[PDB]
Amino acid sequence: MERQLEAARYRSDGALLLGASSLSGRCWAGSLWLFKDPCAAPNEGFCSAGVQTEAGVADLTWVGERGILVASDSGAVELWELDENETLIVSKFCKYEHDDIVSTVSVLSSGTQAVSGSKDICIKVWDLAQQVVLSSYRAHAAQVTCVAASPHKDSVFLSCSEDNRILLWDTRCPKPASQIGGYLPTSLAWHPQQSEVFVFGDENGTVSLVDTKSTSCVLSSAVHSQCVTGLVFSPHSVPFLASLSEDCSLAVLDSSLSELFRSQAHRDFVRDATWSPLNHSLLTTVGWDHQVVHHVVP
Amino acid sequence: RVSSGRDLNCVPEIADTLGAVAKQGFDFLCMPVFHPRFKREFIQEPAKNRPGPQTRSDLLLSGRDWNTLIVGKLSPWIRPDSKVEKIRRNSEAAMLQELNFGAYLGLPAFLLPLNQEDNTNLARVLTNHIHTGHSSMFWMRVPLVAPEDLRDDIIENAPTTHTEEYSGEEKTWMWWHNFRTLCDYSKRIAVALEIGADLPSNHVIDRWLGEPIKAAILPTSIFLTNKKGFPVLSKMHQRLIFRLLKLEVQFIITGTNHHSEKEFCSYLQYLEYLSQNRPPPNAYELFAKGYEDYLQSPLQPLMDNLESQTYEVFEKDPIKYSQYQQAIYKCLLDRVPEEEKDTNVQVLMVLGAGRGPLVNASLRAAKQADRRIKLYAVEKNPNAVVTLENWQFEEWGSQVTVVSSDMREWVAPEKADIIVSELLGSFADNELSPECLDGAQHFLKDDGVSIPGEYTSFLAPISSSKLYNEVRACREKDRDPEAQFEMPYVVRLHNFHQLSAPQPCFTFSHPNRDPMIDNNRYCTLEFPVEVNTVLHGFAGYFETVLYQDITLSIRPETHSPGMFSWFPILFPIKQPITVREGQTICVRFWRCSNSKKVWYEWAVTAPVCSAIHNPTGRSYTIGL
Amino acid sequence: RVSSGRDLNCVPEIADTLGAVAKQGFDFLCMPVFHPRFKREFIQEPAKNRPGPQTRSDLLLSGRDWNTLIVGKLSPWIRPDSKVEKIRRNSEAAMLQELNFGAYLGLPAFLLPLNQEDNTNLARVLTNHIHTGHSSMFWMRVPLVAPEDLRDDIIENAPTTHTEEYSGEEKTWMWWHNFRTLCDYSKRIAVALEIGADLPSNHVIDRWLGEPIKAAILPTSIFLTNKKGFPVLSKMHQRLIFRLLKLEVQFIITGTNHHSEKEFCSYLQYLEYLSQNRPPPNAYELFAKGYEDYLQSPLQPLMDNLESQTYEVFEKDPIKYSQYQQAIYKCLLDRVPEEEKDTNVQVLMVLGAGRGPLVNASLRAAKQADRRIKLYAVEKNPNAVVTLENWQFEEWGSQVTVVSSDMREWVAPEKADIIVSELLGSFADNELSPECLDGAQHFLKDDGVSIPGEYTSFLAPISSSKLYNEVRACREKDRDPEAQFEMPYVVRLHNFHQLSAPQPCFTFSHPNRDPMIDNNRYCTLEFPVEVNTVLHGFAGYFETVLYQDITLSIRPETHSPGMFSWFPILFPIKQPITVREGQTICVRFWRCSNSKKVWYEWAVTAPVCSAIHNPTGRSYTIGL
Amino acid sequence: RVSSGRDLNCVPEIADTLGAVAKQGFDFLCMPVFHPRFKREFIQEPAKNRPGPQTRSDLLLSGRDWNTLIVGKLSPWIRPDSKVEKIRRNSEAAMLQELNFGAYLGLPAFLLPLNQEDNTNLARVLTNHIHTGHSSMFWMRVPLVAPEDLRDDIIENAPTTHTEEYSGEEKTWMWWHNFRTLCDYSKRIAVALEIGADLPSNHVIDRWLGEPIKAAILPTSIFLTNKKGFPVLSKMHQRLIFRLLKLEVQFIITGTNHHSEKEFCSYLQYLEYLSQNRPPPNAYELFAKGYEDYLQSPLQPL
Ligand SMILES: CC(=O)N1CC(Nc2cc(C(=O)NC[C@@H](O)[C@@H]3Cc4ccc(OCc5ocnc5C)cc4CN3)nc(N3CCC(C)CC3)n2)C1
Ligand SMILES: CC(=O)N1CC(Nc2cc(C(=O)NC[C@@H](O)[C@@H]3Cc4ccc(OCc5ocnc5C)cc4CN3)nc(N3CCC(C)CC3)n2)C1
Ligand SMILES: CSC[C@H]1O[C@@H](n2cnc3c(N)ncnc32)[C@H](O)[C@@H]1O
Ligand SMILES: CSC[C@H]1O[C@@H](n2cnc3c(N)ncnc32)[C@H](O)[C@@H]1O
Repeated sequence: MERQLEAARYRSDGALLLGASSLSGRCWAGSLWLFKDPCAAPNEGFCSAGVQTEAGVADLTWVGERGILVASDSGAVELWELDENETLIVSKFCKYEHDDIVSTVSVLSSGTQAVSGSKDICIKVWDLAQQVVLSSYRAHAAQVTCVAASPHKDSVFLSCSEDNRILLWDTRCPKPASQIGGYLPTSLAWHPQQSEVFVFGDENGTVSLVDTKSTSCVLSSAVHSQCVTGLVFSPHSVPFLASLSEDCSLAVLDSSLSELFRSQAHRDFVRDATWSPLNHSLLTTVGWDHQVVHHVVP
Repeated sequence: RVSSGRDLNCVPEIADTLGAVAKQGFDFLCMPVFHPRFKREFIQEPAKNRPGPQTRSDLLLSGRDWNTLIVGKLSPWIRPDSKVEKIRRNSEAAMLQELNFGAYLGLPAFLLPLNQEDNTNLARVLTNHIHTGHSSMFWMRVPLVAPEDLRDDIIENAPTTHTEEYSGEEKTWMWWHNFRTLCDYSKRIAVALEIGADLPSNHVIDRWLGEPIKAAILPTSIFLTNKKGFPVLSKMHQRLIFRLLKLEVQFIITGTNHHSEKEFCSYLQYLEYLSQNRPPPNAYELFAKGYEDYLQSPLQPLMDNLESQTYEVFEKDPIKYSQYQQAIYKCLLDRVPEEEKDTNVQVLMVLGAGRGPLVNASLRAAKQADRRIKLYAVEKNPNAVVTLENWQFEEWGSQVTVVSSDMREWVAPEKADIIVSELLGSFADNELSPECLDGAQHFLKDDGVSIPGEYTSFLAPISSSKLYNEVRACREKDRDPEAQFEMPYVVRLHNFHQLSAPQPCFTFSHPNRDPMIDNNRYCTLEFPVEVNTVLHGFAGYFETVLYQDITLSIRPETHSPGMFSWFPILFPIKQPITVREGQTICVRFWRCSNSKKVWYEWAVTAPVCSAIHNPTGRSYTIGL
Repeated sequence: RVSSGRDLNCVPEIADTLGAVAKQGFDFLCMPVFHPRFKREFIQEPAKNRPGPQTRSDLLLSGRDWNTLIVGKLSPWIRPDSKVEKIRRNSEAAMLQELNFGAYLGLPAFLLPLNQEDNTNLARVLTNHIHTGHSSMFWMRVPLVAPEDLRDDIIENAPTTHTEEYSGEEKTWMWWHNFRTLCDYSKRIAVALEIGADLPSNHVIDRWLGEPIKAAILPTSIFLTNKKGFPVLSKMHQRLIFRLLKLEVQFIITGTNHHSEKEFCSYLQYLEYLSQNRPPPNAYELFAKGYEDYLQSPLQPLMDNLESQTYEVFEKDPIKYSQYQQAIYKCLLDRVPEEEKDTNVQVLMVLGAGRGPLVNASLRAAKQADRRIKLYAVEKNPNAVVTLENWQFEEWGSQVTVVSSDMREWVAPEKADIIVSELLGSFADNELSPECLDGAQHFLKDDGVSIPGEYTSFLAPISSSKLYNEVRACREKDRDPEAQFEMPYVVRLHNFHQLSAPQPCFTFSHPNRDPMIDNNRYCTLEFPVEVNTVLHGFAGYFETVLYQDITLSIRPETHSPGMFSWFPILFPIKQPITVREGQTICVRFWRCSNSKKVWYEWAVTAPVCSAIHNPTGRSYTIGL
Repeated sequence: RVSSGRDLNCVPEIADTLGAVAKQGFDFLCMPVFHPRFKREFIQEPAKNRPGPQTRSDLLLSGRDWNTLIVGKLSPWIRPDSKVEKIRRNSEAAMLQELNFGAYLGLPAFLLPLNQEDNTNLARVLTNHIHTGHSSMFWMRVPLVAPEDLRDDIIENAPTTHTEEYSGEEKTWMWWHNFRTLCDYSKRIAVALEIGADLPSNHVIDRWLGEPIKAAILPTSIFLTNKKGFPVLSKMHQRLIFRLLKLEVQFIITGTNHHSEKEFCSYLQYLEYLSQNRPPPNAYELFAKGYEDYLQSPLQPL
């Protein structure tokens, strides 16, 4: 267990996933963790499963219930599975196909496929069962910041880059990428209820709401005093938007971009956020201060 | 042969990693000194008070290793020219931090990228660091082709262009040019040129001629696979590698292994392979291997005496004296009918005999010609005269008459049929061959031959930011701060770009029958340039007619094979001059004199004016 | 070990001869370049038209050999300061001739004698040659004892004196001094000191301390014979040889073989023999073997950050930290009664912790003392802080609190029982230990200890024409032409002569209870000199009390054995100052400051005045 | 107020002439130091051995006068950039000669024309003279409008252009610019700007802002006649004069008297007239009269 908590993702049953990295000190590496008790986190010896990774974790995601997909510093995308009655965590594959750090991954609607984004400026589409890359896309002109899968479609996703582009993808077109109109975009979240709707956060700490058809910014709000790291919608049918930042704060937002809650609890960068399936008003942040924090949301 | 390095952006443990790459066969490693993803805060609480340590310890490697093996890399999140003030300020502090840590560790080089046009604030920070505290080097990572111009054409509403922009395709050179200009041409700032899968037009590549390329970066992705399964390169990529092997750059391998069945030494093996497969070096090559771009100030042969070892070196030019032998041989046959073989002894005079190579060549000539000759060996350097007289008594006998004299002063007993001289510099007349032979021609028979018979100097505009910077570094105490730019240097031009074909500048012929002899000259030249470039000076070459069709040349087009006795000359200019494709460079050249000294002045008049260089020979003259 | 050479004045054939001496075991040969007896005429006919050759040919040896093996020698008949105008004029031309031939051959050194007081016109010729055309060296042959003063007392009407003249016995030094002064202290002019059978008074020998002795000449005649039959030297001659072996001079053997039953390698064997028989080098020796008389400009530790490898070097001083360990150990016992062993945890603060040697020494102290301590490690160099925190987390634990701060700024949580620092330079206060600890003492308990407790700087006048000349060579563009003389250098003083016993200059003690603290200082010192000499500057040393009787010193008299962490400092003066035996040197020293910087000024007032050096810190300050 | 000078190219006797112009009211005189038509030969016999004297004697004026009153003028036949090598070489020697004579006399300024684009070899000679031996000044005579661009449109098979070239209309500035660049921005080289009857576009005039204009040359021809019969200038010419009076240039009058019923002081009177008629100086003006373009390094008040 290292200090820089990168990721936090509940699954159906309510077990909490943790990715982490050592971003300083002798060894620069990382670790995956399962916490059947959310409140035992981040305590190592009070966990259900845990594993050591050669290199640090930039991103991860659930692959259903047992699979864990990892964006590594190594430039590898890795799939680990829960085994031994979810006590072991075991590499299934480790594929060095990116030529630089893998910044982002995202699972597609089906869950047999995923898309990665890297500092090597490329975006790649994976078949998880085959363990082979299907497509390689040098669409951007700078580091790929974020890739976000369409909720209900396995040919569609968003990406954003330091080239200041936001690309709506659709792998059915021969030119699969479509640019859609600002400070550099840092974060992406599809709307869960309404496809054709998504939000993006910039480096200037502004959150924006966009309609794909329109390609016109519906609404903007200066929510953070620094870069927006992550955006997460709540499980509710009418969902909340959780917003992360390097200002070390969490905000929660309504359908209008106005503020409802705000947390200063983290003393370092806020890295990930994940709503409890079992309680739709519990919210769990992680940060580089090594806190796991459980928020109660009006 | 090939000094090479591994670029990584993920190092779990330095020692494990460094061993691995040492094992693989690399000479050094490029790596981050702070974790690439470990963004730090300098202004804003609470994040700024993040407990240390902020990175790894210096104790993890020997000083020896830090100094020789580890090239640092700026963290990719550091953006000094960000449009966001916050980020700009933060990145400033971060850059200084990472740079100072590099300096603390004593790293021999450190990498910073040029990823966009505007790197102004980045330069300002670097410049300040340069002027604070070494001989550490900065490698600016520059793409041969900007990422935006090599993206896949897969944005349906943003197609990649399909019209050529000549200058547009050269934008990354401009990124570098502006940067190094902002930084005042620091010699601590060089290029790490990054090579992609698709190469641009040759003009875009030739744009980097004369630039300080210390490294070439090769992604794994750009390697084709052969039938065996090994990694290789296209023939076009190979051409570039061979060009880069002349510049003896360090090759850097970046990216993961895509040939996973093969090893990572297989990539490096391909380079090693090409390196011996380099086409064998010619005869002039293997000479000046260590003199490449080395600047030497030409010294007066008339005012100073040459040292023993200097003569020793130049005596051993096979071609020069072969050609001299032949010219004398042919001249003898033209002068003495076979019937007069024994009746007619030709009077030869070697004017500037040194340690006697032309004397010997004159003997070897007459033996082969089956004709009879009487030699004088006239030499002003009395030190060399000692060599001649030990030669003369020991070997030559009274056939040779060593005269210890200036040829302009000497009163000859009899006139010469043939005067033979070796007074030409790299720019022909620069050692004042005209003035010497002029003062000597009175003792040539009214129908006599001078060998050589004629010489012509040639000029060509060049671009070399490297040579420009070397000249600039030649400032000295107790003289004009810009004197170094108003004098010519002898130099094996190497890292440079010739911008137009050489053209004749000044010509002399001997004997010179003119009643009113004048060795002064003024010459306007017009050089059509078909590239975008930066003018930094003029290369000088020469050709000479020894006799009839026996010639010597260092003009590259007609260069005498093997002949090493003359390197080119370089005439710099104070301020570099931008030249756009299409424009003509117009240069002016004077040969000037008074009774005591001779000198060149020069000026560019198009496409802009320079100052007249070396006015009144203030920075530079040649003593009569 | 012993680089040596054979002096000959008769060489029938160079190659035969050079082999013989190579065979014999010599590294090089001193010989004439023209025949010693071959007097030449330059003005007067008919003798001036003497047919050449005037000497041997350069072709008789490889350039390699000329450059490395052959030391030239002026022909003995050449007398530039002859009272006869004719001879004067002729010798002028002859000297130039022989010198230029030496240069032509590329000889690494050339010998000229000083045989009399007046060598003015000789110097003028040499000087002109120096300023015409290299890094060739001139060895002035100077007798330790003039021939006139070692002749046999066998002229019955001209007895040799038997009263001592102190200065008279030093006349040959004056010959050299005048000569090198006339020649403007050219670095191309050195001494070949010639040694005779009877040695003069030690004062006469010590007169040559600090002078550029490149060679020592040993006649065969001065060698006693032992019982075996081998050649040896008196014990007094041996003392001199050992002195000369410190200066790593080249020994030159001259004269014929008087031990004819023995070989000529037998002489050279005696030297080789003495050379290993040299008394073993002490602990401070074997350190600064390669730093001898090497000048380093001291750099601000407060304004700049030390590099990793610099700390690495100085951490490994065995004595410094032993002494620091002991001082802390003893202080603990004095502070914590045995009964209070576990009740009392002492608060220690390392102020300027670097990579933590005093931290560790503090731990090793408390372990041995069987007492309990809480450590802070305060370090302003953030690069080093990275080392501390990797240490702290990995090993030390929360017992240590790494503070990344200036000690003058830091706000401490609690006060310290003991502050421990390592801020002393070669002249104690030169790195501004006073100012730092002053700004830090507010967080010392009202009864706390500072380690060190006190330091004192020491000065001593020195003579070294060598070091004087090295400083002089430190002129730089774009600053005062004499700035190099108005700043102190760190240097392992080696070839020099201390003219009087060191004396205390400035003293500081910590804590400093004074309500009105002032770190400025003014100090007049009076140095009784009992030799004739030439003053060129002042050596600086220091001593410090760490605690009670635990001390460190670099003062030569009381130097801490083995300790290499500080070399001496040197304060030069613009113009050398003659001092006669008996006279007192009076020097003035200021420590000056404003809010931004600290500096020294200095002046000599007796026996003559210098300028005040470094006024307003114009040439040199230390940044606060 | 107005420091002014008479330009002549015919001086039968220096003293007669110099009195006349002193009488007329001029402060100084621009004149040849060798006879304008007296072409000399330096290489070719027999003409090179032409018995001296080669010109007038220095004894004809006091040192005082030479130093203060007499501006020299290069002889018009001297062409250092001639396409003919012979003429080039000869003119080189002639230019050096005339320049050195100017220096010998101690003249405070000397005039050389810029009549074409290429003055490279001319500059080289001047530069060499500058770096040989003073605080003497060189006034480069430059037309505001090149002669070729103000000729009468009376060549039927060579019409004068009637399309504007923006940069083309500024070619004389380029003549000057190249020249002074070649000469390394010597502070001894300034402009004598020559003004014609028809003025160019304001851009062409503003092109000379910031340039070292020491003199402005006014031909008599450019003066309109008023009803009285006096000489005057168009309002546009006046605007320029007022601009030039800020730069405190010396005005030079050249050409014969076309207002023969009026005197030659009548021209100079018009200038004197305009000079007081200059619009009164504002409040900030009359401050920094003597501080104009004076450089002061700012010093720390703290
Ligand atoms: C062996 C080899 O392959 N290479 C490649 C390098 N070629 C060159 C070329 C030039 C250069 O361009 N120099 C100007 C040129 O004008 C030169 C002058 C000259 C002088 C003396 C002479 O002596 C001839 C003779 O010997 C005995 N007697 C008589 C009469 C010949 C030359 C030739 N031209 N300089 C050098 N330098 C400087 C000089 C160092 C000794 C060697 C390095 N290297 C050496
Ligand atoms: C190994 C050996 O036997 N020898 C004989 C030579 N002794 C010396 C002496 C001096 C000299 O007098 N320097 C001034 C003096 O004030 C010096 C400064 C200082 C700085 C840093 C420090 O770090 C201590 C620490 O390390 C880790 N943490 C903490 C706090 C110690 C010293 C000691 N004093 N310079 C040198 N130079 C310059 C520096 C080059 C690296 C080595 C060569 N060599 C080397
Ligand atoms: C080998 S390069 C030219 C040689 O000619 C000699 N030399 C050059 N100029 C003269 C001269 N004017 N008279 C005689 N020898 C000359 C030089 O000393 C040198 O040995
Ligand atoms: C080892 S030499 C002195 C050490 O003390 C540190 N140091 C010097 N002055 C100060 C200061 N004022 N505050 C803190 N550390 C200091 C230096 O960075 C160095 O590591």
